Amino acid sequence: QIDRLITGRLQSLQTYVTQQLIRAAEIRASANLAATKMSECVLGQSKRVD
Amino acid sequence: SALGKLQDVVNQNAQALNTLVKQLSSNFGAISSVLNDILSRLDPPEAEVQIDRLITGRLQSLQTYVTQQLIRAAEIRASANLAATKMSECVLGQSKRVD
Amino acid sequence: QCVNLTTRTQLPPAYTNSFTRGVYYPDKVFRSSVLHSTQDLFLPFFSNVTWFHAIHKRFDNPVLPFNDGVYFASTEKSNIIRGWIFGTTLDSKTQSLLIVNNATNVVIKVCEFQFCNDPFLGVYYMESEFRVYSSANNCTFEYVSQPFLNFKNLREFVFKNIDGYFKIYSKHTPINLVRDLPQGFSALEPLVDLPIGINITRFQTLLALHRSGWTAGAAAYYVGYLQPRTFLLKYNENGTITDAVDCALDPLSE
Amino acid sequence: DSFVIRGDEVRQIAPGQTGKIADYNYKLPDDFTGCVIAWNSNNLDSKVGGNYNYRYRLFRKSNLKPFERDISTEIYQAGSTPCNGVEGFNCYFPLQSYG
Amino acid sequence: DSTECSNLLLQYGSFCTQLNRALTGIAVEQDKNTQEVFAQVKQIYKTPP
Amino acid sequence: DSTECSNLLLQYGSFCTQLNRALTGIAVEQDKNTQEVFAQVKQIYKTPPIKDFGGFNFSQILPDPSKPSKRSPIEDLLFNKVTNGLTVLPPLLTDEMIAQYTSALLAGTITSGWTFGAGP
Amino acid sequence: TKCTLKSFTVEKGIYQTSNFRVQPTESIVRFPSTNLVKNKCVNFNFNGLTGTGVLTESNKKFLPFQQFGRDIADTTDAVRDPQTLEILDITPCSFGGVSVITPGTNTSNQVAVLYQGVNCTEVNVFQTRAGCLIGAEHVNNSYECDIPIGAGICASYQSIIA
Ligand SMILES: *[C@@H]1O[C@H](CO)[C@@H](O[C@@H]2O[C@H](CO)[C@@H](O)[C@H](O)[C@H]2NC(C)=O)[C@H](O)[C@H]1NC(C)=O
Ligand SMILES: *[C@@H]1O[C@H](CO)[C@@H](O[C@@H]2O[C@H](CO)[C@@H](O)[C@H](O)[C@H]2NC(C)=O)[C@H](O)[C@H]1NC(C)=O
Ligand SMILES: *[C@@H]1O[C@H](CO)[C@@H](O)[C@H](O)[C@H]1NC(C)=O
Ligand SMILES: *[C@@H]1O[C@H](CO)[C@@H](O)[C@H](O)[C@H]1NC(C)=O
Ligand SMILES: *[C@@H]1O[C@H](CO)[C@@H](O)[C@H](O)[C@H]1NC(C)=O
Ligand SMILES: *[C@@H]1O[C@H](CO)[C@@H](O)[C@H](O)[C@H]1NC(C)=O
Ligand SMILES: *[C@@H]1O[C@H](CO)[C@@H](O)[C@H](O)[C@H]1NC(C)=O
Repeated sequence: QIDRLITGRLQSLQTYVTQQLIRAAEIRASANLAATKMSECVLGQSKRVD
Repeated sequence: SALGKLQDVVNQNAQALNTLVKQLSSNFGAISSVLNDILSRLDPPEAEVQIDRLITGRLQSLQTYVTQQLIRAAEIRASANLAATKMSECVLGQSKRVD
Repeated sequence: QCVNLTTRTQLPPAYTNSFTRGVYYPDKVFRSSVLHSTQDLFLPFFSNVTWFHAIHKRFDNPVLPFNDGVYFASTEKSNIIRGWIFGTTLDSKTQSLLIVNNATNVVIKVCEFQFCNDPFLGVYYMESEFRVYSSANNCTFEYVSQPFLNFKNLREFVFKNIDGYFKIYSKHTPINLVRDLPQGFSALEPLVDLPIGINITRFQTLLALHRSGWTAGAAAYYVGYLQPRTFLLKYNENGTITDAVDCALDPLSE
Repeated sequence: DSFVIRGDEVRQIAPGQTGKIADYNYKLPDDFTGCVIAWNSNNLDSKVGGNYNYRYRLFRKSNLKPFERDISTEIYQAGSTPCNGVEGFNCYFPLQSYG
Repeated sequence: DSTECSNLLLQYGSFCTQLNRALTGIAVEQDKNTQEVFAQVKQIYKTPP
Repeated sequence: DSTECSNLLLQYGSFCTQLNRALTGIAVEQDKNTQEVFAQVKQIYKTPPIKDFGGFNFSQILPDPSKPSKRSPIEDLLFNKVTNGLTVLPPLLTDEMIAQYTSALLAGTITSGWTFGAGP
Repeated sequence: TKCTLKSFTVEKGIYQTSNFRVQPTESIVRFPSTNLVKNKCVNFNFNGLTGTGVLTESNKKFLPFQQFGRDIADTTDAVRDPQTLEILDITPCSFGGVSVITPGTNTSNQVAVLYQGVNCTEVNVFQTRAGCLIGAEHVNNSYECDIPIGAGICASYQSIIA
């Protein structure tokens, strides 16, 4: 019974860590974009449209 | 520590391979982690259960390894796309983009 | 035959530092240029190791617990320490282990010995005195082997009893330190594995008298106790353990 | 599949059993589907002088396959000495009767 | 706090180490993200009064 | 090599095919990444034998003829400073060919500026 | 390749199709027992330690207590024979991927096979760093990459050349 609880909770934790890694990749992409906007829009004048 | 970014990727890949190989030493609740020991010690009706436990543990380990490999592949692909952009815009031309 | 020794001088046993001693090879596996983490019954680094003397009038043969395992260190010259006694009740009721190293060979016997209160060997100034047990009725295991053995010699032994198997680990070190344990590292090679299968909770050190009453030769030994813990061992290119880390000693080693 | 066995041997008519008639008389597979039916027949299949008409294979070289039938009345070699089809020392008939 | 559960969990090996290491990587990645976005100047400038 | 294990493993279906396919996709993606980064020129440009660039010295970034690997001193230093069914597939572009691509890019940007990136 | 891709038409390229494992030719038991066979992929049983590998003479310096040697991954890479006290390396038997290099079936039905990470002497034979290539002739001329093999090696159809 404890083995069943262990495998269920381990599957839940692996699912949580996997989706957290995917969201971390998305947030990292957004932060890289934000750093690019900080460098190019705030620290200079950008000719890039929109 | 100048070249830490490449060494980090090399260390992560080697560590993932070492963990995946190391996961074979775990029995995952079976009597042994060695398939030959189970096949030589038990009859096939219970050896089937022990082998099934080993199979599900190793399959979970392999799926986990493939999952982080795909996530790291996405990260490396993003870094490579950035590197290609820097090669096109900084080396093959002069860039007005700040920093 | 048993003889009471009544000329001893009363003194409390001493304590000293283990430093980084007591590391033994955990298995029979060759490893080269690797760092291996193992969880086994080990002696903690810089632990409180009990110190016993043999000097003239000190003759330290007390009754000590065995617990999970015993690290035995010996700062020895002129060959006084000869063997060990293991058991639970140390009489004919239970079965006990005898390890002796006389003038010819090393003898290990598992018998129900009726042990003396003061077991000892003797050197006359040749060995002609042996008073360890008064009887031996039921013997199951016998093993005759080669001789294992300022203070000039350092003898390290590790005694463990797991699953009915008695593991003895040994290391012989040339030293020139006068009084205490030298500070350094030396990995203990496995000496013998005995399938004795008996309960052991108490042990005795066997010494040798010098006769010319009796006189005790200059010797000193140290008793430490093993605890279940993790070590990180370093294997060099030649397969010899050259350094170790106690995983639970301090946060740096952790 | 109809036969007559002992009262303690009815547990051996099952998948995954270790036993005597399981190995040398009647073996069920691990993936067996169906029903085993057993009932007492002491009023019909027994005699006061001994009903010896029901026989089992005491001796065989190897365990049977599932749904394998052995009716071969060849002699068994139970020792180092060959038997050459002749009973003798360590040479026994494989089929012995229930008393 | 169940010791029997942890003893059974040790049979599965280093899954917990992998999960902890992945979460640690995400946690340091967030600080790296903030460092890359906001810490683009090494001089703290002030406006005139 | 256990036959019984493989027979039991066949009950789980095409998990192994999925994992192999994902790893194959990653493996081809790495080669695609290397092509995208380094193979941006279809002409292998070379520097003139006389290194007269008006006082500008490029010896630390141009390939060293004395070295068998044909790497730059900086690239040589960079290469020195980086140290059960598993197989490692070699990359499609070897290190000398990647160094050759970088050498072609360096020769183009030194001798031609940005013109080689936009045409002849 | 058609069976693996589940299609009767195969496009131009390289496709991973199978796995090549060098089968154990003999079984060796050594107890304190059968003969000792070296330099071949055999099953071995040393003091109850079972495995499959190639036994080669070793230059390791096992101390007397030490019996079998483990590597980084705790696999037995060296073993001492219990009868004659000599050390033997246990190299894992040659395993690799089997990939089929082909052009389109509209163009031709000729194929070549790549044994990845396998030397050519344990299997138009050409040894590459990527593995052993069978069925493609090696030329000294350099062309653009058509079908990628690896380690700077590419394949094309003109027969199949590498
Ligand atoms: C050596 O001294 C011990 C300790 O006094 C003796 O052991 C005692 O022997 C008497 C015999 O009459 C027993 O009644 C005691 O119970 C024993 N004590 C213990 C603690 O075991 C031993 O007999 C002495 N040896 C000789 C030869 O007299
Ligand atoms: C360009 O720079 C290189 C490297 O700094 C110069 O090579 C050096 O030349 C001096 C004088 O002969 C030697 O003492 C150094 O050991 C050389 N360094 C190396 C790394 O080789 C080179 O002379 C400079 N000028 C030209 C025109 O190439
Ligand atoms: C060793 O233990 C004794 C008492 O058992 C104690 O008095 C002594 O201080 C201890 N030594 C160390 C170094 O802890
Ligand atoms: C050493 O002990 C053994 C075993 O009892 C005995 O046979 C031998 O004679 C002893 N040697 C001496 C010198 O007492
Ligand atoms: C032990 O010895 C006693 C007396 O010598 C004897 O009565 C008893 O049966 C023996 N037990 C065994 C297990 O040998
Ligand atoms: C060993 O002896 C001790 C004390 O005599 C006892 O507490 C323990 O249960 C014994 N163990 C076994 C396995 O007999
Ligand atoms: C290992 O052995 C070699 C000779 O066999 C010796 O030269 C070398 O110093 C040894 N290494 C160590 C760390 O002792």
